[PDB]
Amino acid sequence: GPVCAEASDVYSPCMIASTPPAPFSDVTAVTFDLINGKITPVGDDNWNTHIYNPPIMNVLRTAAWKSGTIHVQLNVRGAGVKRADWDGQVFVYLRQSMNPESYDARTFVISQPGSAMLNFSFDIIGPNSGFEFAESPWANQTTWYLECVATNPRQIQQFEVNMRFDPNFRVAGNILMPPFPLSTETPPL
Amino acid sequence: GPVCAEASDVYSPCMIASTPPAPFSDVTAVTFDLINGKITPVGDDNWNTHIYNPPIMNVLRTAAWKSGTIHVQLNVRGAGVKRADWDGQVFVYLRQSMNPESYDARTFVISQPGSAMLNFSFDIIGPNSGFEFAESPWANQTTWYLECVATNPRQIQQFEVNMRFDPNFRVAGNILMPPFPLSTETPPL
Amino acid sequence: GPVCAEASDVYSPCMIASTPPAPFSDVTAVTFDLINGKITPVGDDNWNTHIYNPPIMNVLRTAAWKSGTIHVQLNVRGAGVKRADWDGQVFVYLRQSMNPESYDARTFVISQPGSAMLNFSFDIIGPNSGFEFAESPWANQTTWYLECVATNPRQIQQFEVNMRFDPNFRVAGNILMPPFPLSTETPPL
Amino acid sequence: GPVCAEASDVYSPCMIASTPPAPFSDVTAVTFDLINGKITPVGDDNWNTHIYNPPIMNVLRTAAWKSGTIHVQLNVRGAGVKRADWDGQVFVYLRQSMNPESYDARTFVISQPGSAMLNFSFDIIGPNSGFEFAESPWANQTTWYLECVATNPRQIQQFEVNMRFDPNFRVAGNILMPPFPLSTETPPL
Amino acid sequence: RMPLSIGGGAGATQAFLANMPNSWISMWRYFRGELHFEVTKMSSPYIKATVTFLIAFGNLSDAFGFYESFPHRIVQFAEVEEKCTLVFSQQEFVTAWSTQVNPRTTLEADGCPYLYAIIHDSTTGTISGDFNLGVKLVGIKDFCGIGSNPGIDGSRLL
Amino acid sequence: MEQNLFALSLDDTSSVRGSLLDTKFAQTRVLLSKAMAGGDVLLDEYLYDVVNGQDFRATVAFLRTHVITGKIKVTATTNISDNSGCCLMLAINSGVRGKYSTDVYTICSQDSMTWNPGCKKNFSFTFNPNPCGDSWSAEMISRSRVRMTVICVSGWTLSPTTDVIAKLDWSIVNEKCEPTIYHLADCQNWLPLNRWMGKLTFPQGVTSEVRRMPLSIGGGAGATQAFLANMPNSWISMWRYFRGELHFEVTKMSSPYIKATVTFLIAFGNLSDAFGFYESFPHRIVQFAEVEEKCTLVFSQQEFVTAWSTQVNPRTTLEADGCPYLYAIIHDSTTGTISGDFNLGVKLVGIKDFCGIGSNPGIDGSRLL
Amino acid sequence: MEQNLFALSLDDTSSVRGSLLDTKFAQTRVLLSKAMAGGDVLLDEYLYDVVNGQDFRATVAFLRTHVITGKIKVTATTNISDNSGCCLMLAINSGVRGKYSTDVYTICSQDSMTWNPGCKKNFSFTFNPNPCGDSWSAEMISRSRVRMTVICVSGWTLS
Repeated sequence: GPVCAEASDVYSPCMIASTPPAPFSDVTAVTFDLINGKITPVGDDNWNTHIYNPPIMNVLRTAAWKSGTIHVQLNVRGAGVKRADWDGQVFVYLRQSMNPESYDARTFVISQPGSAMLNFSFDIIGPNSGFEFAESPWANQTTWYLECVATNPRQIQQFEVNMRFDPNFRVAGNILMPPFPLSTETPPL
Repeated sequence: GPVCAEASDVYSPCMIASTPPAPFSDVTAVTFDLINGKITPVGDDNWNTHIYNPPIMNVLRTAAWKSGTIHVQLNVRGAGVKRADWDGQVFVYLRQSMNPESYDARTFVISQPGSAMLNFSFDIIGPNSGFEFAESPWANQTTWYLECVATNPRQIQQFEVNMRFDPNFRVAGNILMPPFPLSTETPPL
Repeated sequence: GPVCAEASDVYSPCMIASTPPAPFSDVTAVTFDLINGKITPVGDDNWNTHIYNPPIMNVLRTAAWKSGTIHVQLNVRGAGVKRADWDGQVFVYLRQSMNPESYDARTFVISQPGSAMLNFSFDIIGPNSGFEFAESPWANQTTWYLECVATNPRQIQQFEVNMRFDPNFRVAGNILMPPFPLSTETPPL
Repeated sequence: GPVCAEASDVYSPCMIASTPPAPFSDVTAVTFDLINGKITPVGDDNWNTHIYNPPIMNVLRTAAWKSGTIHVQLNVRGAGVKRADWDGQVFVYLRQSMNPESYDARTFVISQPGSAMLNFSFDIIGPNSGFEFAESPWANQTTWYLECVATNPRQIQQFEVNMRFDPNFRVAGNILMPPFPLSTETPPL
Repeated sequence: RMPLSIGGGAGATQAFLANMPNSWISMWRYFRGELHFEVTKMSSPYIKATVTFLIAFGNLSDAFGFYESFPHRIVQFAEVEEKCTLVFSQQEFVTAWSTQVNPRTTLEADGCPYLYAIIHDSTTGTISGDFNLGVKLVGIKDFCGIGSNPGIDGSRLL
Repeated sequence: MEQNLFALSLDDTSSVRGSLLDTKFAQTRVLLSKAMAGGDVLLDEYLYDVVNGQDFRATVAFLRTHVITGKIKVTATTNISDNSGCCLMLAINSGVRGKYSTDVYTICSQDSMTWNPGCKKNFSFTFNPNPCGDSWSAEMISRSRVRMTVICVSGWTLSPTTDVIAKLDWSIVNEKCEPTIYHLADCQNWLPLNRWMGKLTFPQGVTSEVRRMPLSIGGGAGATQAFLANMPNSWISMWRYFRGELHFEVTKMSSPYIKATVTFLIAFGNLSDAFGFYESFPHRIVQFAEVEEKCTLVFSQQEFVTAWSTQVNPRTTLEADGCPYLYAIIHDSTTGTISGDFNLGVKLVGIKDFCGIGSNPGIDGSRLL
Repeated sequence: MEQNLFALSLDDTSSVRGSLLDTKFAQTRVLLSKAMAGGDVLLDEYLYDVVNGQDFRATVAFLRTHVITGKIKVTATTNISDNSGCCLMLAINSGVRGKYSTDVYTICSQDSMTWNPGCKKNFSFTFNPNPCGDSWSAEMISRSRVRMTVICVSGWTLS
């Protein structure tokens, strides 16, 4: 149960966004990139990919050849919707492209309140010389993403992404680079 | 409690189905195969064994002699049925045939919301030369399955199956093979 | 929280029973045997000790001299009594006789829904030559049982017992034996 | 989440009491001794320190010089107060005297239903020759206790105390001893 | 005929019987090893018979063309001689069969080889008699047990 | 007379060293025809079902002796005359599922061989039904219902004399049966799986050919929007792309009256067959014979010492085609002096240290090969 | 595959050292009665005529292997209980003439043995049809029509 105790290590993230209008329509889900570059989903987004420029992270965004452990996670934000005046599921499905073909790599639980996380890892690796990249034309590829649900928007305001630059990280990258200015932090407690 | 943190490894699944009509009747439960071949339950199914053709998995479906660790799991999908306008139990009972005789190998908890998983393992093994198979006439057999409940259908839309091809997997198989075409993925976020 | 993941090992049980009529009266609790022989509680039972004849288990039932690890457990069954139209506690109290004298060995939590388990162990051991038995007249004894609550019957249909024949099991037994026929399985999904 | 599985070891307790009348007044909390001797709180008690005479425990009660691991715990009892017709917090605060001066050693979570435990340890130790005791006049002392809440009595009937005589227990004691008769067990399932 | 299935104990009119030669002596599924029995002439020095003992296939009904067709061992009783044992290993069956069964296990779908015997000689008495033959398991030649059986029963009429 | 011969020289066990004929006990004419639908099964029987009652040298032991432990060997005396060669394969795999499949990318791959309906005198293939190790009792494939075969792919484009159905002879041999398995820890010396992928319907005249094709590997193969997992393909993946010196086995299932010379290697499957001088990539090749025909391969890491994908998605491309493979180019001016058309085999027994890793969460789209 | 295995391990000759059971191929119940006329034939069959089609350890060689050269040996497991003993003899001689004879002073004497219907366990008699020497092909007694037997003289006076 709750013997929450001795938690640990260091953690960086990425951006931050939210389950939408009111105005607004029928159950969707945010399907954005799990690492770099084109970082947004499809269709009726208007979730505002409030892109942050993290350390180890744009490093992700700017890491072509990419070898090294990560401990991705999620957590959610909602409102003053009584635990009973509630129901806020989700089920992760991260994969390497996502489509009416494909088959998502992984999945993951929840179904309760706002601040409901998740935290794990994807043994990164690669092909040429054991490291890989964003459907890079040599033999072919796929890449990291995740399907962060949305089966009720007047249930969950925000979605939280986070990434762990581990020791097993034999990196590389310096990809050919466009905008990396900032959008850091608006603090409205 | 929730010190959800450092989760890990790699994971493949199988198919995916759901707790049924409205129209519909009195409490049942899906009793399908836990590995290969005939993969559906009995009676008023119409749950649609939306069969997927997974990697390590049809490999399961097509693994006659079968030695090697798996970390089967489950998780469920429901709806906008307030945590209070809820009650969604289940209790696993996987075994090797299932019947008004038999005695199911194992069981497993739950009772709450939609996305409620489970994840573990069945030390696979076997007879002849330490490996086994689907009630294969040599001395006799039984095989893997699981009893994935259904004590309230207007409580739980879907059921989720997943399988882990481990290291302790001294496989074999190439069973005599009929249809392995596809039914991959319809993505309706 | 729910990082339910990599669960494991093998598991056998015993019998299976339930918290009673409607008709029915005021809060009681099932107090049956934790291993062998006389396996039922006292007073207004009519819970129906639906006795099963398990492998490692009647082996329990028929294990006089008894040395070897077990990982007993419990889990419960209820109904379509909304998580809010709910309250289903229990608190384990297994000991070696139970009475208006005695003092129960152990206890254990819960208080929520139907399928709510528990799983652990009792370092079996013994006197004469380090092994023991059912108040067997040599110096004196006591034996295993458990107090599986019942502080609300229109809250919990069934009670689940299970037992683990471990490696540290230096057994013996072949006790002087009456009925061991069967009552296996009625499967009403 | 609930992968309750393989739990273990052996466990003894102490006494047992409850959050009070109806008749009764405004939010209090039971502040009794965490080991021996004067074992009751202050003010409007009438909780009835239903003192039990445990093994390793009066041994506590009668252990002057005191060296050796313990794994104290708590758990609570309530009623047929629907999970929604509920709210039953508590937060442990065990220390060595407790007062409008002092500062309690430790604390601990909860806030939900009746049977809600806790289980841990206090590295016992001591001064003279590394072992200690109940504000025993040599240099000075303090001693073990715990603040077992009560911020709503028509929420929680009982309070549960338990103690673990570990291996690291270099004991002593035979304190100068008054009443150690019994008050064992009334069994009203 | 008769098998060599092993498990738990034994029947009685839809009633059974766990014992010490049968249940911890399982847990695992099928059993795998050179165990051997002990037959005896609890019958006659005035009535004889010679009955093989071994491992063929309990899916062949007693009327085979030449039943003495499986890797032999056998009777040829005496007024004096009588107690006999056995010995059947892995040069022989060095492959699994089930220390278990379910009341609905079959022959015309019968897995594995066991001791399901065949006479030989023309049975006698010179009187009014009827023969017999023992069976027992003290100690094997390295037994492979593993796996488990989540459960059934159906205490095979032996 | 009297004797406790109940042991003597009677308890008959014998794993039998009968001369491969004192071992012989089979008698079934291997089917052979002309008016034929490409892949032409000349049967698919059983092991024990096969027949019940066959008077031969090793006799009672089929169901007597108990166990033996060599390879159930075969040699089927065939031939015809001289004009054209052809392909054939015998099916042997595992048990069955339901109304299954019947091909050379199917029935065989468990353990297999490859032969021509007119090559000198005969083919060999020593069947040991148990992969798990060796030794064997009557059941293991019986009550584990496997069925075997014999059939072309290619064929003697020149359809001949009649329907010569030869003889299918086996029993066993005293060979050191090799217990086949495939190491999860992917990167490895040698490789087991087999992989079916030969033949190439080649016209007469000299249509300026180069019938490319990849070298993608994964799972099994198609059929009209339908596919086929096998043992040379799926545990033989899991990981993503594959990385190692595997090599194929081509053959002249075509002509000693029609020839052709076709390179075999690793260039770039993003170059359509009409290149300026296609013979422009690190070579290896054909130059067939009346006699010569079966050929293999060999393509490593001095060569591609960098990853390509044991997988694909029905929407993978060429004008965005990653990696090098064997997509062939003739050389010589194709012939027949008649009415013919060439061909060319392909296969994967064992690599030179194969690097597998990573995984593929999933797709399929069983590449039309 | 290819091989001039037309010799290899194929030309099957083998004068066979099958274990006397890897050699065994017979299955015929030796007759035995009470209401009986002194000399009681419990049969007189043949060598090759004997039967055609008998599933046993040595199998194809009956008419395959070519030649061997040991003695066609027998052991018939019998007995009864304890009360009285008796005489029996198996017939084996040469070919035949016409409607011949059937006795212990007849059918046997070519090569023979002598046994009791209840002595301890069994009798032995290793038949080698050729007196002239040894070795043997399928014919020599076939196309030389000899027939064999089994019968008392004495008997267990106690029926």
